Amino acid sequence: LENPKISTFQMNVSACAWYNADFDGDQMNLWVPWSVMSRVEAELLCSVRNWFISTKSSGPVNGQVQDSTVGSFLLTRTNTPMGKNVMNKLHAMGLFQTTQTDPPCFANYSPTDLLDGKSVVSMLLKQTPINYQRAPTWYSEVYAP
Amino acid sequence: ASDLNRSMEQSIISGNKTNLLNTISALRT
Amino acid sequence: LKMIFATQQLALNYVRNAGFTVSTADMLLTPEAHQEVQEIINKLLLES
Amino acid sequence: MRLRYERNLNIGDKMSSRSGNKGIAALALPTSDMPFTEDGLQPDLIVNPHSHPSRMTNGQMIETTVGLANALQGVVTDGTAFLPINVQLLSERLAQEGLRFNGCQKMFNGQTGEYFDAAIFIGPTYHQRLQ
Amino acid sequence: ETNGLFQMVATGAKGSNPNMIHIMAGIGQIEINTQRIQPQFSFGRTLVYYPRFALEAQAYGFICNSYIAGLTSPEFIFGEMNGRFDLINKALSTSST
Amino acid sequence: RPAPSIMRRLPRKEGRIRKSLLGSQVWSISRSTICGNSDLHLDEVG
Amino acid sequence: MLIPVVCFTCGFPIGTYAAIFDKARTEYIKTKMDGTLPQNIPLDASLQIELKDLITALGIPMRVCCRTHLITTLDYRKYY
Amino acid sequence: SMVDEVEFWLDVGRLTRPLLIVDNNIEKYNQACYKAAEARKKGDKDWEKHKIPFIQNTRFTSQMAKDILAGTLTLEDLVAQGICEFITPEEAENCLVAFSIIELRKHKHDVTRRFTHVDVPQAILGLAALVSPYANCTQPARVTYETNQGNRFFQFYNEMPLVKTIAHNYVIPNGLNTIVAYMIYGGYNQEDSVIVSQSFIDRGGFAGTFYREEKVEGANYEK
Amino acid sequence: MEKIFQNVEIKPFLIDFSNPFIKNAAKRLFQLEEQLPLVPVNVVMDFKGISRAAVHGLSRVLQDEIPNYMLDIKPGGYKIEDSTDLFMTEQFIRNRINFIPIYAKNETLVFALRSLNNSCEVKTIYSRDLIQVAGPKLKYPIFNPTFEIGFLQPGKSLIIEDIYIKKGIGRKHAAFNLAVKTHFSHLDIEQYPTDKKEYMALSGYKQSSMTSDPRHHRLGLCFPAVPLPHINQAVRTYLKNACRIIIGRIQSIQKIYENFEEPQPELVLFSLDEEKTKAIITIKDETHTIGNLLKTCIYEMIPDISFVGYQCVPHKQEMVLTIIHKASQEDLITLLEKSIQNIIQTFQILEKNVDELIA
Ligand SMILES: [Mg+2]
Ligand SMILES: [Zn+2]
Repeated sequence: LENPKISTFQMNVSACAWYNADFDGDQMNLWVPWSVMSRVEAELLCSVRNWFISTKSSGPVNGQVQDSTVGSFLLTRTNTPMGKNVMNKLHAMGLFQTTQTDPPCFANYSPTDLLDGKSVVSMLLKQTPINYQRAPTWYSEVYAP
Repeated sequence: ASDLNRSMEQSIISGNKTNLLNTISALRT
Repeated sequence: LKMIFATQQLALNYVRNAGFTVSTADMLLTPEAHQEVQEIINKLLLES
Repeated sequence: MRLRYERNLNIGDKMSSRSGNKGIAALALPTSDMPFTEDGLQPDLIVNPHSHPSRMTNGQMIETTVGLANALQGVVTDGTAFLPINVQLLSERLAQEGLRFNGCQKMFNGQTGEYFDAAIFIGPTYHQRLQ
Repeated sequence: ETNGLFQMVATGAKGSNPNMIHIMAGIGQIEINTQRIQPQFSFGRTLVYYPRFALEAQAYGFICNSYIAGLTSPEFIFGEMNGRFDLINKALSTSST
Repeated sequence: RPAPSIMRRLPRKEGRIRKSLLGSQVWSISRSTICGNSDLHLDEVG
Repeated sequence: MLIPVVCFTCGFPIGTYAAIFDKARTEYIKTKMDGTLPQNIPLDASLQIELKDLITALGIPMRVCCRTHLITTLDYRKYY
Repeated sequence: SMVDEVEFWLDVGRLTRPLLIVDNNIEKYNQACYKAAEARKKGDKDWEKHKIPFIQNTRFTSQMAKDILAGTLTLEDLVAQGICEFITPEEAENCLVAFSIIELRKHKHDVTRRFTHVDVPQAILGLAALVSPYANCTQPARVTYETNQGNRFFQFYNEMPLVKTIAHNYVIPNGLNTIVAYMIYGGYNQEDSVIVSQSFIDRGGFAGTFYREEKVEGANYEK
Repeated sequence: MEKIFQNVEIKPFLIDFSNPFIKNAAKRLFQLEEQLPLVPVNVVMDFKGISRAAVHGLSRVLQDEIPNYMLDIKPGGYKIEDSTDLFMTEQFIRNRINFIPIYAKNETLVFALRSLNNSCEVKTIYSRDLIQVAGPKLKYPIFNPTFEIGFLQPGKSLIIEDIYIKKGIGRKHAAFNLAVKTHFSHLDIEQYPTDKKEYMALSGYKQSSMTSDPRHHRLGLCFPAVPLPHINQAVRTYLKNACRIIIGRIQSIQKIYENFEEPQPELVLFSLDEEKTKAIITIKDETHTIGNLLKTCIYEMIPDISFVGYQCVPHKQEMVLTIIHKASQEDLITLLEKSIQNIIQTFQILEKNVDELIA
C-alpha cells in the first residue's frame, strides 16, 4: 500500500477464519523471507491455499462471513419488496466489475432486458461447474408456522 | 536519611501509576 | 479461494444497490404481540 | 525536553461507543464518496449492522433515535440507566418531528449516485477514541 | 422481507433465535450451572431486595422484561451474575486448555 | 530472590530451555494492527 | 475548545454564527427560566429548553449534524 | 437472628451508602386488629370496620428533590432528619430494600411486604457504568464476552452527548456526536471495523496532541 | 433548445434580525445590524434529459475535485515567543484558520494576526483581527469577520505572520471542499407515501434502483460563502467551472484514444480472438466521476456491448476501465471517440444552459 497514511496490515475478512481474528484491535506479526530457500518453501509449502481444508475437521475453514452471507441471500432472493428480484443489463454487468476475473459476455442482452440474481450467480459458478442440492438456513421449521 | 524517604517513595512507585473518567475510576478502584 | 473472493465481490456489489440496515423499530413488538407475551409470562408465573 | 506529536484519527485507531462497541478505523473516504440522504445528511462513521446481534447493544440504537429527535428539536435529554423508557413513544416522537417512525431515511450511494432500495438508519451517536 | 435483524438471524449471518427472544418478548429464567440463583446474600436470601425464604420466581432470577423493555435493578444484577460467570468460565477453560 | 545460581537458569518459562532454546527473538520481523480490505484476495496481505 | 469553524460532518460553516449563538442562547435560556437565576439553575433542566427557533433565526439550515455540533460542543472558556 | 449476638462496628474500611428510611403504621395496624378481634368476640360484627389499612411510605417528597437540585438541601441535612440513614454491608443483612419507589408504591398497602428502606436504582452502578446510556437495555457482559481477556493525549474538541446521563454532571465528556450510519457499504466495516469520513478526520475530529517527555535525559546528526 | 439545465432556484441563507435575542447578541458582539458580507447560497437546479451519472459527476465535482482556495500558514509563520499562549498551539490555530470559507480572486494576498491580551480576563481572537499585510488592498472582504480564531489567557499573545492563499482540490484535503449536499431526487420516478408503516422500510421510490433509469433530476447544493452583491454571478462561475473541469478530464482520456497504435502506458488493447477486442485504460489519480461517466456513455452508445466496467480501488489510487466488444480495434476506438464526443457536447450544452439561466 503506497498510501503513506495507512499503517495497518490489511487482509480480506474471509481470511480471518485461518487465525481466529477480528478487527477489534487484534495485532499480527508479519515477516518477509529473504533467503532463496525460505522463499521457495514459503511459496510452495506454507501457502494459505493449503490450509483451506481444516486439518482438525477436514472441512472448509474459509467461506462467506457477515455481509457476504446476507448479500448472497439477498442476491439469490427470488422476490424483493419491490417485486421480482431482477436487474437490468447495466447493473448485472456492474456486479462483475470488481471480481478481478474475466468478465462474462452480455452481448446477447438488450439494455432493457431483466436478469435475476440467480443468473449472475449461475455465470460465476459456471466458471467452475459444481452440483449441489440442499436446504438453506433461510428455511426453518421454527419460522414455518 | 535518604533511606526513609526513598523507601517510602519506592513503596509508592511499585505500580500505582496514574481521560478524566479513567483517572477518577483509578482513584475509585 | 478465487471463487470465494469473486462471490464475495458479487454479493457486496449487489448490496451496494439494495442497501441493508438494522433499525430500532426492527426490535419493537406491536401492542397486540406485547399483550400476547404478557399473557404467556402471566401463565408461567401462575404455574409457579 | 518535551516532544509533541500531532495525532489525527489514523487508520487503525480504536473507536468506541459509550456502550462498549470497540472498533477499528478500516477505511477513510472523501466527502464525495460517502453515502448521503435525500436531505444531504451524510455519516461521519459507517458501522456494520452485524455487530449488534452478538453484542446485543440496543442502547446504541435507542441513543441514535433519541439523538435524532433531540437534534431536530434542539435539546439534550437524560438517558440514565433504570429510568422509565418506552421505545414506541420515542419512535412516535421521531414521527412527530417530521421523520419516519423507524428513523430510517432514503439514502444514495456517493460513488455511483444510485439510491439504496432499503431506507438506511443514520443518526447521531456519541463516540470516543481509545488511547 | 424488510427486517434486517430477522434476515441476519435466519440466514445464519449473525445472531440466534434466543438472542431475538431476549431482545424482544423477554429474557426469562436466568440459569447458572442449570440452577437458579442460590441464596448467597444471607441465610434464605438471594439479594437485599427480597425477603428471607422468598417464594416468588422473581427472587431467584426470573426476568419478565426484555432488553428493549428495560431491566429493573434485581434483573440487571442477575444478568450481571450470569454474564460474569460466562466470562470466568471462558477464561478458566482457556487456561486449562 | 536475588540469589544467582547456575542451575536456576535452566528451569521455568523464563529459563534457558523454554525461553532461549524453544523459541527465540528474531530480526527482520514486523508487528502491527490488522484491519479489513474487501479488495484483497484471500491469499494477499496489504 | 470552541464551536468548530465548520460542521464536522458536512462542512457547513456553523462557526460564522457560533459566537452569536453562544450569546443569544444564554439570554434565551434566562428568559425561559424566569425568576431567580443564582446559577443554582439545574443544567439538566436548562438543557431541556428548545433552541430550534433560535438556530433557525440564525440562518443555519435544518440539518441534524449542524444543530448537533452547534448545541453540543463544549467551550473551554466556561470550563477553564 | 441465628445467634442472638449484637455487634457494633466503628472501624475504618467499612463501605457505607445512604438509604431512604421506610416508615409504616404497623403498631396502629396491630391495635386495630386486636380491637377488631375483640369486636368479633362481642358478636357485634363491626370488626371489619375497626380494621384500618396498612400504610408504608418514605418521608422523601418532591419538594425535597427540588431543594436538593437547588442546593438548599444536602445529604447531611437529610441524615440529620429521619429521611435517610447510612447502611453498611454488615447492617444490610437486616434491611429489606425496595429497589425503587415504584415497588414501594406497588406494595403501599401490603402488610406482607413491609420494607425497611428504598433504594434509587442508579445507586447499583458506578460512574463508568453510568456513563453508558440505557445500560439496563443492554447486557454489558455479552458485549465484552467477545472482547473478554486478551505520554498524554490532549484532544481539541469535545461535546456533550445528545443523550446525556447523570455521570456527565461529574466528569468532562470526551468524544463527539458522530453521525453513524448502520449499513453495509462495500464490506470495509466487517468484524467490528468502521468506515470513517476523510473530511471528518481533516476537520479536526478526534485530532489532538500527544506529549512525550524526555525528562530523564552509529551515525547521528549532531549539527 | 435541448435545455438540459431547465430550472434554477437560488436562495441565500440570511440572518433573521426580527428575533430579539439574535439581534441583541449580534449588535453587542460585532455591532452587526445587517447581513454578513459573505453568506451561504443554496442553489437548487433541475436537469432533464441527462443521465444520472453526469448529474452526480457534476455534483461530486462541485463538492470536491474542483480547484478551491483556503488560508494557510507558511512554515515559520507561527512565531514562538515568551508570551505565546500555551493552549493556542500551532496545530489548533492552523486547523481553525484552514477551514474558514473564503471567496478570493487574487492569490497574492497575505494576512497577519498579532493579538495581545493586556487585560486581566480571557480575550477572544476573531477573524476581524486578521489584517492584510501583502497584496492589493481588498475592496470587499474575502471572509466573514465573526469566526472565533481562538482565545488568549491574560498576559498572553499570539503572532502569526505569513497567512497566504493556497489552492487545491477537496479530496486531497477537506479544507478545499466547496459544495455541501442539500438535496438529490429523481422526478421521473413515482414515490410511495413513506409515512405509512408498510412503506417506511423502503426507499420510497416505486422502481428498484437495479432496473430504474431516471432522466429527470433535482440537485440542490449549498455554497458556504459567496459575496452578497454578486451571488448570481458567483454561483454561475462555479457551475461553469465544474463543467469545464469535467470536460478537461474527459479530453485527457480522448487523447489516449487518439494515440492508439502508438505504445502507451495507459491504454492496453488486445484481441480476445473471438472477434472480441478488449481495451483496458488505467488513469492515475482518477475518481469515480470520470469512470462512471465513461461507463455510462459507452454503454448508451453501444447497447449490445459485450461488457463495459470500471474499478476505482481505494488502495490503488487509480481508475481502470475495461471494455470488451465484438469489433475490431479501430471500430472500437471510433465508437469510444464517438461516446466521448457525445458526453463533451452534453457538458458544453450544460455550460451554455447555465449561462442562459443563472444570468
Ligand atoms: Mg479481536
Ligand atoms: Zn452539518
